[PDB]
Amino acid sequence: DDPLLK
Amino acid sequence: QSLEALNNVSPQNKEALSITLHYNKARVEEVSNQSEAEKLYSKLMEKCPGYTSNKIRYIYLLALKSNGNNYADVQQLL
Repeated sequence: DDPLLK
Repeated sequence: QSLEALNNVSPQNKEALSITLHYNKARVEEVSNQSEAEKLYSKLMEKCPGYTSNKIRYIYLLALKSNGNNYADVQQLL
């Protein structure tokens, strides 16, 4: 759910 | 040189690129010296617990050091 991970 | 140029990175992608570069440096350390690799692994895990490769490598190094005495950690990661 993290945009950083995406 | 990449880490030096990281200071010029845009703030939006700065965190992601810093995490990637620290992971690469930790891999190079794991090739050279496992202690600094584990230190940077802990640093990145605190920085980003959601990453999997960092946790996988850290638990793998621990299992190498502990002769597979951290089965609970492997099960938790699974």
